[PDB]
Amino acid sequence: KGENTSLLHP
Amino acid sequence: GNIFANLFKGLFGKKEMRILMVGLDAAGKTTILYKLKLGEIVTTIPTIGFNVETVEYKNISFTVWDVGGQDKIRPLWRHYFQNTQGLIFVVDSNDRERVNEAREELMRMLAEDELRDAVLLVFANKQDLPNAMNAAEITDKLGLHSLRHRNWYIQATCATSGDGLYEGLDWLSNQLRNQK
Amino acid sequence: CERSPDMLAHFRKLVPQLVRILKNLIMSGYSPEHDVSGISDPFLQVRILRLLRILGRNDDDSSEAMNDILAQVATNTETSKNVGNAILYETVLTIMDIKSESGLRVLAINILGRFLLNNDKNIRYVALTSLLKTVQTDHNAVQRHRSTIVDCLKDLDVSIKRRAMELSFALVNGNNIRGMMKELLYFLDSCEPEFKADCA
Amino acid sequence: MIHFILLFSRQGKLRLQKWYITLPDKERKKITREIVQIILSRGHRTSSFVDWKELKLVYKRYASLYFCCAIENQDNELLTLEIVHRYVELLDKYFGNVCELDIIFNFEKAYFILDEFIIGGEIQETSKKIAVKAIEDSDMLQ
Ligand SMILES: Nc1nc2c(ncn2[C@@H]2O[C@H](COP(=O)(O)OP(=O)(O)OP(=O)(O)O)[C@@H](O)[C@H]2O)c(=O)[nH]1
Ligand SMILES: [Mg+2]
Repeated sequence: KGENTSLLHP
Repeated sequence: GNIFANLFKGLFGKKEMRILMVGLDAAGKTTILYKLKLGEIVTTIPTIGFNVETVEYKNISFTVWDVGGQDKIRPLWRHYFQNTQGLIFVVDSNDRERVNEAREELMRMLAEDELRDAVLLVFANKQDLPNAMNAAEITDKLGLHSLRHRNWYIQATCATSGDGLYEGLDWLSNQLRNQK
Repeated sequence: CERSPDMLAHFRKLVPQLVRILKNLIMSGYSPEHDVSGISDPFLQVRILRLLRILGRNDDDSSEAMNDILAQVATNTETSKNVGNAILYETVLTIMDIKSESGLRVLAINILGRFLLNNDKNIRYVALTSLLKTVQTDHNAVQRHRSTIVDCLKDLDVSIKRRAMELSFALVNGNNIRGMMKELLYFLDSCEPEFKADCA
Repeated sequence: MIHFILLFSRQGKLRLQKWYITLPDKERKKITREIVQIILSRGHRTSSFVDWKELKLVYKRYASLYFCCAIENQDNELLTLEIVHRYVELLDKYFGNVCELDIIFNFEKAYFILDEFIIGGEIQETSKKIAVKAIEDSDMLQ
């Protein structure tokens, strides 16, 4: 996928 | 778990609060602490070490730890910063030469990561002579308005008269205590 | 001020006010709002630096008034984060573009040299851009980075390589032209297809 | 000021687009395609800075969807990266765990946040809490 991941991971 | 005992204690007053006594030497810090605790202007010897006392007002025991403004005691203010919740800075509006030193000491104290949760408590000491500045000129000179993330309040208090100490204590209680 | 120069004199009277505002902002290094990566009001600091660089660029009074602020910012700012590096680069650019003191120019040159050795691609590009902008100004001081400029041509970054080539082209003088001719020919012979025409 | 800011995914799909310069639709599409090709044809050690068409084409994506900016050669390069990071943080705070799927569904919200943050390519809200509070108040109006 790779879309549900947070843009900054915070 | 049950918090019935805590609620019962808080119903009649349980919060105490804290306070600190810092500033330049001969800035009325000891006199301010004596007025807060006792209520009289008593002459004392220079604070070579530190003064420990407690003041109870509005059902809150705001203990004040006097710290001298001496060179040998200026770097010792970090020792009293541990286990301290409040800090009151006494400015010397009648000492123009020492005003810069007091501002630098306040900036150094406020520029420490350990002393971050303590709100600024600027007291305009020596507010009894015409040379003393107002509640805004002293703050502007000390840059109290630029202390971001710090609740700094400028109050003018005269050691001889004692006026403004109640207002400063109420402001400190409001800043610390956020209850009805 | 940038649109027309008639308001430069009128807008130059507020130089002390801008200097005082910048000093107050620098003094308040901590703030819940606008404080990102340890820099409080980075946008405000960048705007102040840009105004100082563009204000009094051809006058001594404007540069002298902001000289102390520039000196304090060049030493009271940490470039560990991206905001600090950007602020330092903006201060260096303002000092170079204004009639600053010899010490300010030396500090800007040292900062540019230090940022040139940084392994970050963005930092290297910023250093190359600063060196290219400060080509005519402090040209003698830019000659100390001839080795860095030559090495930047062989860098694995297209932007970095272009910046290094531009710096080498702008640093060619009447004495290093003969020496730099061989380097330019070698770069053109072994350059990228999009840079071979530019190199020629 | 920022000439145009567009958020494009790794596969080339564009999740956001905001150009501050009036350009033809065909010309704008060609420029966007060229920017996507340059970003899609650039490595991770290129410094995230490209001088395309005399514009500081700064590409810096913290996730699969990347972001691109186009500013004139009159300001520091780190300022654009700082502004992009601040905008990303503000969007994440406004939404909460912002992902690629949420960006597509919240395209109107993202556009409103971008408009309330930067207008005309220039910074309009230096603070991060004031802009968030204003966006929340505008959303609560209905
Ligand atoms: N007489 C008088 N003294 C004042 C007044 N306001 C501030 N002071 C100062 O308060 C000081 C009282 O001395 P201390 O009890 O030792 O308190 P301090 O100012 O913190 O001095 P140190 O404890 O040595 O740091 C005097 O030396 C004055 O300089 C005032 O209105 N009248
Ligand atoms: Mg004392």
